[PDB]
Amino acid sequence: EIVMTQSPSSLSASVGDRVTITCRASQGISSYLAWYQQKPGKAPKLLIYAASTLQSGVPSRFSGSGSGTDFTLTISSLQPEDFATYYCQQLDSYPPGYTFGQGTKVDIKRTVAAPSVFIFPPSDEQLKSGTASVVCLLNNFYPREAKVQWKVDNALQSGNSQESVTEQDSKDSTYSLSSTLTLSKADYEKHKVYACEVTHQGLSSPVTKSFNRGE
Amino acid sequence: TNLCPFDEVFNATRFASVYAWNRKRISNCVADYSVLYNFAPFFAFKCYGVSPTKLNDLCFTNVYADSFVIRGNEVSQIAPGQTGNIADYNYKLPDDFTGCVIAWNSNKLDSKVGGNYNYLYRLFRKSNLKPFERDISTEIYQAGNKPCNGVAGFNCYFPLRSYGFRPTYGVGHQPYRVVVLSFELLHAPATVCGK
Amino acid sequence: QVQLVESGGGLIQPGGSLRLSCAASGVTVSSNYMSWVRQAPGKGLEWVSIIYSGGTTYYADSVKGRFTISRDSSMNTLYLQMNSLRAEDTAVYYCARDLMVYGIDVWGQGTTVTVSSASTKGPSVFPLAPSSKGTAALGCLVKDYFPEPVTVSWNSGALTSGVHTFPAVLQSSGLYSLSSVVTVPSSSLGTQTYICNVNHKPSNTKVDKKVEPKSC
Repeated sequence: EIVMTQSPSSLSASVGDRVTITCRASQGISSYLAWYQQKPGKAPKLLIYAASTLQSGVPSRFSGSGSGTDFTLTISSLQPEDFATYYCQQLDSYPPGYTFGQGTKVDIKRTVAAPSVFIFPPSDEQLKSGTASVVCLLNNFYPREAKVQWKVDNALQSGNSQESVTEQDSKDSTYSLSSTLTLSKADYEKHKVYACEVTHQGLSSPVTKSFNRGE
Repeated sequence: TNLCPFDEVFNATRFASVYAWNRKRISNCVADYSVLYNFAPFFAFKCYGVSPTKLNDLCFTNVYADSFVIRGNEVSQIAPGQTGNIADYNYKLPDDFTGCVIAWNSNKLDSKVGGNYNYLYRLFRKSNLKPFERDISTEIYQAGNKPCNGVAGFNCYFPLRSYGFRPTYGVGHQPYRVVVLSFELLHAPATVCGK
Repeated sequence: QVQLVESGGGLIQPGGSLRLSCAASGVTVSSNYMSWVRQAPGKGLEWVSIIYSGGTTYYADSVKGRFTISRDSSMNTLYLQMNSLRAEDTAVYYCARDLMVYGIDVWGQGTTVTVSSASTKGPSVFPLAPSSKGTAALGCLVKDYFPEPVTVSWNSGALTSGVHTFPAVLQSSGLYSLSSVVTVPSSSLGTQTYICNVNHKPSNTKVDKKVEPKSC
């Protein structure tokens, strides 16, 4: 199988910037490559075929280049309707598959914004059911990259938490993240200090919000 | 004592495109299969329905020499019971194919810096090719419901496409010269014997 | 009118069967390379199957022996018969017209397939109470429901500024979990009532949960 390595996973750009996305094939595929654009909830849109040929109807600011293993998609002057996710495809018969790249999300670049961190203990109503869900909120931050570390009596917890991120807000270009730490009621009553540690570019040092069970 | 013209087929300076593959009818001659057995870059020498060591002891009615050029990733299709763009739309071998297929890497001959766009292949066709069928038609393929009337555009595409062989390509995308030898023994007396 | 219209998707248990349809107009299915492409939630595009205009078919390794692509020329329709479905087959399925070297130009709107062993369940709504310690955050925990989706409003739609309703996560139990938060001035926690309105049509469940500051 051919492995299409696409980088970067995400990039931030302002309107008018020159954007460059790179696609690397595991083996030579000559010019058998295409570029696609996709927006949330929509079908993909063909931009470039045969590595460097512009599909009919696509604005001229888009251009593909490269042959063999290294390929690049280029948006010479980014426009507001170009903030999407882009994929490269090995549109070649052998070896079957027709693999796509991992994709590159192009979000709106703005000033760095640190998140507002809130921790929520499980409700008394839910503890009556037998499960404890602790939620950590990261409100209105930028960029998207953020690391959340749960600590239970200073013990770093991994494997029992899930995260969810909102799409880039249409008004302030910020993100918001939720992290849910799930325990059994018996395990939740075995510990006292519950905290989530948030590290972010807008924070000079990791911010920690905590509560004590039953206070 | 005429000798079968095998040199004209293998040592030909220019090969044909796969969609318009050339065929040399060979008959009434003495065949020497010892020149082929162990060559230098012979990447493929698969025989079907007949053994190579027994060809010198067999007489055939007519021996057909089909020659063309494809890429390395497409040589696997030149075989009985295969599917793909080459097998279905360019050169098809029957399921009961009796003969041998020979292929070798010709990157040093058929690849030019800038791309050898002389070799072509068929991309679109309404149906699959019958065994040993040669379709040289260049009519605008109709991919939609609106008639094309010979106007290249949307849902109306030219059925042929170039290979663009560059010497820096990968092995699978480099040109390979294929020679398919069909051994026919029908309602006929045999004249292509071995020696 | 050049378009591809998918149908046939829906919810189905693992091991079951499902048939997708792709009604074409403008593009003749029996004359093109027709492909099925799927996209799992949050993941990239995955090619599934293709059928040549001459009848040659091809399948991805993950779907061989289980999926079978077909077409009906008289209907101008592409089909994808999915047998022995698995959880990882949960994706939006696109049918598309492949032009090989010219790319994939025509895509359908996509039909959603969800493969899970879960029984339909309404959600439990738990309050995310504001802490006792200028702006405070409160919310609702919409936990354990199936299938998608749920809709959440605040104060019957009167409160919209500062609301973040996160996309749902699939838990190991097979049930979805979701949280919707809102940030308000701290001076309002004692004077303004905050109720989240949770609507889950598949279970005929509408729940209004009053979120109050916790009383020690």
